[PDB]
Amino acid sequence: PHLVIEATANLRLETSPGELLEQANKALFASGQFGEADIKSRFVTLEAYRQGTAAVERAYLHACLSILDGRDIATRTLLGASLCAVLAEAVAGGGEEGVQVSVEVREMERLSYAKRVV
Amino acid sequence: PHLVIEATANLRLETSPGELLEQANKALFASGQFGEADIKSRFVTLEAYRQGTAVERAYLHACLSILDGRDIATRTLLGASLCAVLAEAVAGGGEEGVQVSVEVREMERLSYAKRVV
Amino acid sequence: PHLVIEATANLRLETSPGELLEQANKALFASGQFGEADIKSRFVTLEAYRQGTAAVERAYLHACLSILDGRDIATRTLLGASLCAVLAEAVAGGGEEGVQVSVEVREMERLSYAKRVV
Amino acid sequence: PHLVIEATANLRLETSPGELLEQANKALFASGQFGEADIKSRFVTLEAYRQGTAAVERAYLHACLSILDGRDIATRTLLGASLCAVLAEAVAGGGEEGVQVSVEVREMERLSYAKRVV
Amino acid sequence: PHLVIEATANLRLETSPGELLEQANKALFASGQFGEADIKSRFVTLEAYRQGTAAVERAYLHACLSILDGRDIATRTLLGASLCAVLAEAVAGGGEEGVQVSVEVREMERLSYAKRVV
Amino acid sequence: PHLVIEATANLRLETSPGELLEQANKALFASGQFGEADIKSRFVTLEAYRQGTAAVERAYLHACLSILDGRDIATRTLLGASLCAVLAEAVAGGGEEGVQVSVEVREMERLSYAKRVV
Amino acid sequence: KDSPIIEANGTLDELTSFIGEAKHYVDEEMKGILEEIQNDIYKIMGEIGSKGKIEGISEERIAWLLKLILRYMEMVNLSFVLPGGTLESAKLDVCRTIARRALRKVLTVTREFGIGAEAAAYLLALSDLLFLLARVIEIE
Amino acid sequence: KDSPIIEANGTLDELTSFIGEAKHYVDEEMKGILEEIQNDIYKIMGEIGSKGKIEGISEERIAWLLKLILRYMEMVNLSFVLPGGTLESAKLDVCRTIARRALRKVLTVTREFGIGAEAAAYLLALSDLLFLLARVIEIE
Amino acid sequence: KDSPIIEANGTLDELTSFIGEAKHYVDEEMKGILEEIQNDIYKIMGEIGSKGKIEGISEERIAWLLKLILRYMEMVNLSFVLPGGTLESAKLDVCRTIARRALRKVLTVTREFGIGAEAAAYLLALSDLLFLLARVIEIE
Amino acid sequence: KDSPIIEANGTLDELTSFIGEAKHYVDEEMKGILEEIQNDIYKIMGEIGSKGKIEGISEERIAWLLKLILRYMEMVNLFVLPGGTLESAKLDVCRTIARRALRKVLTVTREFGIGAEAAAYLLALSDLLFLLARVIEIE
Amino acid sequence: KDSPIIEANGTLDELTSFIGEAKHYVDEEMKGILEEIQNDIYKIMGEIGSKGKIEGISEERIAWLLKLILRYMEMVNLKSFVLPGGTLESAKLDVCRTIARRALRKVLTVTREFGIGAEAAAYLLALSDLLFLLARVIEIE
Amino acid sequence: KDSPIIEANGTLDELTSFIGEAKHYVDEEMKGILEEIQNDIYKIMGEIGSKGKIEGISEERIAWLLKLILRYMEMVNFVLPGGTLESAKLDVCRTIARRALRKVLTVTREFGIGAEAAAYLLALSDLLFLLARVIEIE
Amino acid sequence: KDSPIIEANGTLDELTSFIGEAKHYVDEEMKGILEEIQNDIYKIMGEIGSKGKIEGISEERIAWLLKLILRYMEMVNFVLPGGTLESAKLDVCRTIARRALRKVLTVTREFGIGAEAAAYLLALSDLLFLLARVIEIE
Amino acid sequence: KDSPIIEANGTLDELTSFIGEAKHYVDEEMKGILEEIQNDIYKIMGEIGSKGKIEGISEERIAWLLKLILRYMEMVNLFVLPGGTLESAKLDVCRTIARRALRKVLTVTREFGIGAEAAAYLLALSDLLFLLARVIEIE
Amino acid sequence: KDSPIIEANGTLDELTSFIGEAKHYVDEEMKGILEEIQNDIYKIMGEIGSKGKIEGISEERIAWLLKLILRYMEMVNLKSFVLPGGTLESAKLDVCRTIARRALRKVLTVTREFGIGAEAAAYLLALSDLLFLLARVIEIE
Repeated sequence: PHLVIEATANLRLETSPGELLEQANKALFASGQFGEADIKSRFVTLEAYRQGTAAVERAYLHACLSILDGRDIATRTLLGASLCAVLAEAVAGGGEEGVQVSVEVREMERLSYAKRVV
Repeated sequence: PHLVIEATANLRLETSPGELLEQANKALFASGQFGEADIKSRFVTLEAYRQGTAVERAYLHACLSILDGRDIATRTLLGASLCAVLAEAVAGGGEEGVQVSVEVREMERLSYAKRVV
Repeated sequence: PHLVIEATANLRLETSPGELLEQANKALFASGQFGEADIKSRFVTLEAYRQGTAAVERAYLHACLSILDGRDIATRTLLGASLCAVLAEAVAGGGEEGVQVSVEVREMERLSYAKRVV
Repeated sequence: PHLVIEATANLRLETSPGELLEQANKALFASGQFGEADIKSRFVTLEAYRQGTAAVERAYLHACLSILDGRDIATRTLLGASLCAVLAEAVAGGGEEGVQVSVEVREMERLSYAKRVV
Repeated sequence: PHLVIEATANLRLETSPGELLEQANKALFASGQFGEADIKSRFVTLEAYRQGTAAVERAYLHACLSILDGRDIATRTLLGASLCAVLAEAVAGGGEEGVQVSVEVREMERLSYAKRVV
Repeated sequence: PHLVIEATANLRLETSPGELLEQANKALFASGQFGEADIKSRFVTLEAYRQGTAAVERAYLHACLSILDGRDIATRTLLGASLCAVLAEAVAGGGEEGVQVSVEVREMERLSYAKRVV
Repeated sequence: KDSPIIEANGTLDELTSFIGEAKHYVDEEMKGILEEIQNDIYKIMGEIGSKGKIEGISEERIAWLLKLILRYMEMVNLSFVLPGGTLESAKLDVCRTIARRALRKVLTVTREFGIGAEAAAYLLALSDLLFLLARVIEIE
Repeated sequence: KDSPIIEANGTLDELTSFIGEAKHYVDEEMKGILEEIQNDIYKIMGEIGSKGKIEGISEERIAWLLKLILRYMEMVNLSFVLPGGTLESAKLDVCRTIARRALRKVLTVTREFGIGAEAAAYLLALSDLLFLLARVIEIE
Repeated sequence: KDSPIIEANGTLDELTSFIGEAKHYVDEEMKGILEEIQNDIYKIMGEIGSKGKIEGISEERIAWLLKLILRYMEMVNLSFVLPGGTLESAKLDVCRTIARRALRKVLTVTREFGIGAEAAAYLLALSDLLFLLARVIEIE
Repeated sequence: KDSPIIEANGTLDELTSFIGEAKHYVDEEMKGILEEIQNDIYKIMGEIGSKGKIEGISEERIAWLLKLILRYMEMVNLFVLPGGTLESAKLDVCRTIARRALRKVLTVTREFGIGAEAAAYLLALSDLLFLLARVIEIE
Repeated sequence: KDSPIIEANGTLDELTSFIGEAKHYVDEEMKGILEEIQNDIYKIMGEIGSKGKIEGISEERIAWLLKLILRYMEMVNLKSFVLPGGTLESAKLDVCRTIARRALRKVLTVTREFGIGAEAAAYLLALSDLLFLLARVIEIE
Repeated sequence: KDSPIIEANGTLDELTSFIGEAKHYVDEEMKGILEEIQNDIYKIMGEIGSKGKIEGISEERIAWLLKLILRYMEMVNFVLPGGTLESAKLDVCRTIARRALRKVLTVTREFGIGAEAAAYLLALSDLLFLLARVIEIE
Repeated sequence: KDSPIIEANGTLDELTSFIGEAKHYVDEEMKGILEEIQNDIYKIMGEIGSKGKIEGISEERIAWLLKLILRYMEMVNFVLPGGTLESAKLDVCRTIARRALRKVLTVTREFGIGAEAAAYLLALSDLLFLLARVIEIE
Repeated sequence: KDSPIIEANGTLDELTSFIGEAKHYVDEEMKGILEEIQNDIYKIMGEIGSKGKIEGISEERIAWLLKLILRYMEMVNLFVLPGGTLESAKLDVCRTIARRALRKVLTVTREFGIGAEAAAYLLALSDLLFLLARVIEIE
Repeated sequence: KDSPIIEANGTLDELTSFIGEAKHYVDEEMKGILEEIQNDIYKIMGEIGSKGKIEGISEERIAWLLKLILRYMEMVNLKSFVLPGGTLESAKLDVCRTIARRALRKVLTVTREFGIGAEAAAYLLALSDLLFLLARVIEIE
């Protein structure tokens, strides 16, 4: 699976981005749906970002988990909930209000997916 | 909804990326489909890019991610609004015209997790 | 179509990202499914990245090809295989073991897709 | 059609197997479902036989009628009943109790059936 | 039900055909699908027989169990397996190689089946 | 597969039952549908037999081929035709008229079929 | 000559007739806007009747609708109101509801034939603009 | 009491109501024509609601419509125009579109029950006449 | 977001818009009655759009409609008449036909989802009251 | 009153009854955990029976389950036959019945679009029951 | 031979086995009640397996169940919903109640498809109520 | 996977769990028999879940079941289920084995696999009945 | 005529045309065999097109095919198709015979006619394989 | 992108390829005729693939085919086994594949109402191919 | 045993036979390429006939096809559509290409109905492209 974590530059985290990625990888591996070395995570910081139309500076944290198809909505919902809990635990603050944390779980088509090891 | 705007480094904009994000958020909120604080937009500049196999080119691509349950009319209108807003912000780039595209993709609502800290 | 190539910072390539994108664009155009100027490729380097839970250093290369809907699984699989071969032939090494190279081919909705030339 | 009559060695018949086969053939031809020369009957005596698990001497008479497909359950039931009546009238006795007489009408596949006259 | 056991003349059995039929009848009655006196078994020795095309001395033991329709594939498979186990246990040897033991379970049409007691 | 050849006592054959079974086994193996060692053939002579109701001396030759299910009607018809041709070629004469030769191809349920090698 | 095609064309003709009826109660600029809308609806009707053989509206029509929508949202501040504060705004409310009906018909056509997505987007934006115009008339 | 029957009767009632609304903007001759049209539509409604048991309109009604159509085509010379050049003509354009909707409903009834072919022909001729009358008012 | 739900809400919106258009031709008492009717239709729309999650109209609304129906039946003595004796009554005739169309849509919703029986009863009583009001305006 | 709704509610009732049976063979901490699980299952039963009209469990229940799962995974060496001891056998039975309830709720979710969080909770509950059985076997 | 018949008979066998398991944790009076219930369930299974050709339970069995239900409601006073299995013996009867509900669903399917077993379904419903009451009585005691 | 496959695997897992629960009330010989039965059911679950790709149980497992069935039939000569608690556990296991047999029969009708598994489950239900009666007699 | 009948007749016509094309690369005896096969196909085509009213091939045609098959198996002891051009022609003919067999099998399943034609096509495919291998060996 | 459209285009491509393969065994006049036939099949393929949006062949193409057909019946004595000569066998194969393409185009016409003129052209083409094979055999 | 499986294997056998027929008109390099293609198609037939229980072609086969496609595209310059069969050898390859498209359609049906053969379909598509390129190369030469 592929995990992309997007955080705004004004967002403050309790731990480092690497520690957050390690915690997220442990949470994903705890599900039992993935091989250990197949879990690939990456953290991206956003420098140009807007939330809403109000003149209030905010922070948000979004993660997209891409998995191969064939898993049920129960598994997908549980993976999303696990990732969201980990991310919310990792958030310290940012902005003058609450930080919105959201997780997407999307399916990659298995038949057309290509994979090599060099 | 989530909006990612990807622009090549050689693309010139009439306004700053922040002002472009402001305009895009206003256009999205004008549709009446989203809550005000739920619209999250982000601008990314591409440093390594190639368009085609031939000539210097620039392109501007945006992806709008919304939760499922909206009809193709709403999705097409959102795409058209975003494309118009982006096109009005392009000053030029490269030696040809700038291709501006907006893709609207649906996120699965049942498995979508959301929390406020 | 849109091609996003994501590589970890420790990944070593045989040639620079510019020639990698040239090779990828030539491979995509060789399929005959796209116009010449419609192929838009981009290379992103990942600075914060974890792979798995073990302590061994790893590198991975991921590409996502986005095409408009209406093409069959044969075409999608062939595009994925072409991209995967081009990417694997461009990897010199990275990490302390083999580099995993993966390619996703996902369809974009054609009806709601907006496009214009400025 | 093909008729195979199986009788235990201890079974006593009122008439000899030849007359039994003659009566069976007349009963089969009386139905009008078969050509005269197509009715082929055969009598087999069983020397190694057991009925049930009790230590009681028993005798049984079994017949199997094989016909080509395309006849209804009414015709098959009538053929079985006619054969069973003829066989029951042919039984004089045998064993220490009553003789069980049974007739099966099994249905041959006409499409793959090969037939030749030398 | 009806059980027909066919053995080649060169096949050697641990017990005589009488005890073989007793064991087969006990195995059939142990299933609980049949009445005690309805189990009719018979043993036939084959004098003219060939197995395959090679010039190798061979022996085989085949049994066909005929039951009335209306029983499930689980019951039919269990009956076949029980009969095959009994027959294999009863085989002492024969020929220049291993003895092939096979059991057929075939269903007789219950609707057209005729049965009478004299 | 199982092949049982039934012949009347008055039927005269060009070759002995052993050569007849060899020819039948070669014909069956030439089809390519069976393993060499799985073809089991057997010849039975009928001592008590009547054909039809007329007082005419007659002879007939019948064979039943039992194969496992899953084969098409083309294959079954070809097997029947090959067996019938071999049997008719093996017939020298018998009775006061022509000898009727017939071949049945019947399918055994593969799912409940039991088989062991001792 | 499919049933959904005929229904969508009939409903679009109904919308055009109602807009032509309502354009006699508005001022000059709104009347010109409504005539432009009628021409756009006629192009949509041709495109749908041809089943996509003839080209329909362009994206600059939808852009023009969106620009008008933004301009009039700059002037509209609402709470809940009943339709038809005045007769002029009631006419536009009727036009809005018939535009929604035409949007439903065109959505059925799009789901069954893969055509008319831009027409459906135009109809949705047109319904939004008609709502805004009715509220503007009430405010003025 | 079938669903298509109820739909056709409802749409015909709607057409009658819209014609009765529009007849207050025309002159005496057109008002009398529209009243006769309303009576014919009521006969059609009775025939359809009875599901063919009660006799509907006669052929001389369609002949009268065709005579009016020819008379008004003698006065109409058109190119393409938008509906509603005047308010009175816009009313008749709305009536024409609703007449076509009623024609669709009656055609569904005819396809499913074998009744109402003459009613459908009358509705088609009525839509043609309404178009002609709208153009006549626009010219005048 | 079911097709019958969307169709029923759209038709109820059409009915509300037409009632708001027609309320500008009646006196103060009928105008207040029609505004109350519009509010009731909005409650019905909320109930249907929620698919029964949000409560709709109460029984005292139907009682109020029936009381008005009895009051106006005390004043109406009819034989057969054509719709639209005056423009004011023609507006209410159009409203009645659209109310019957909305009743058909709500009946479809009720048959498929088991909700909206009170809404359908309200729409039936509303159509009866609209007929009575049109006849009252014609008499006056 | 739909057939899948009735079947899912019945299976959840079965799961609650079996958990109540099994909670009399565990220690105080596990008994409290199982009582909390029973309360959560009752909440899920209410929201399913109301066809989504009544709100169900919150995300912090699934978070609590995941925290317990991680805690117990930290002490489990994770093939054995089910029921090394009677106490772990009871939890294995509860785990299989939780899987059955998960299947029923998945059918309800596929047909009506409700109960995704309930299905995720049931999946996490089955994982936790497996871990608890292994913990009892180890102890 | 019909799949609903096989499922209903299997589920009723399951109910009988679970009741037989649970009857070893109750006192003599409740054990006798449960044995009579098992005999009634055997009668019901004969009815269902025969597909109505063999007579099933009589109405006096349902009357006996109702008498027990009222007798035990006279002893049960609950103020709110309680978690199943306050005691192990009551937990066994709660499991029996849930399996009785499952058997009731299966017999309802059989009745809805074949027109037989309405009295059996009524008996299963009354049995579920009685099992709930017995579990609460054991908890109170 | 397919709905019948998932249902059959779940029911077989439930049967294994119930057998593991019941094996703590029997003696050493029956406990060993039940553990071997659990291993066989795991093998059956593997072959069912793989949709026949992985080989399942062999015929000598069914032969072993039939040998036990005969051995316990020669020791057993109408009673309510659960004469004792130990026999009641095996009665519950037998009913759940029949439920698993129904699920596996559905799988066999749908996909043509698992006939030997269904035969094993039928023989297992017969053996469980015999074992319950043996405990009741003892 | 029905669509399966038309498809089967068309595919049999294709097979006949391909056999006529391939018979110009073989020797005299195989050319005569292929001409006899072409006549047999035409009888099969007639009986298929008539939907069973016109009698088709007799059993001695299938006997002749089986005699040829045995004779050529006496001379034939995995290779890619088309070791030579002559054998490649017969391999193409064999594949088209397989396609015609599929069409005739569809006709037989839907209308109960053409079992002997399907058996002839199966034997013809076997004989074409044998002839291709014989040409490769020679 | 419908299944019958794709299948008809594939079969027409097959027919064109076989005609191009067989045109190397005939004389100059027949080779030119076959080249014009291939161009007509291109127009037919474009028309069918475009769902009738692109115009296909005109009626003068069918008229040209009919004129050739009568011209060649004037010199053909018109059953024989296909492939009296190798050149005529090639045209017999082309004729059978033209019949197959005609079947596919008839299917396309039955669902979509397009390609009646293409089907008529294919029928006339099969007749002409039969006549040309017989002409080669006679010559 | 399934109709689409039988149809796909028959069409693949037809493609293999036509390729074997056409390989006798090309030079040594193209003949070796076509023999490798025949071996790959036989591997695909095994995979399809086993319905996925036997592993099929690997990704390096498709990579080899793509490398050949690029190599021959470097040597092909076309300005407009041309009639198939400029020479007899190229006509053979055009026929092979059309039959490869037919086999691709059959394998696509198999993939849609059973979820197997995506790599086989990709191989068939690349093979169609390569056959087109080889025919054009023969015409140019």
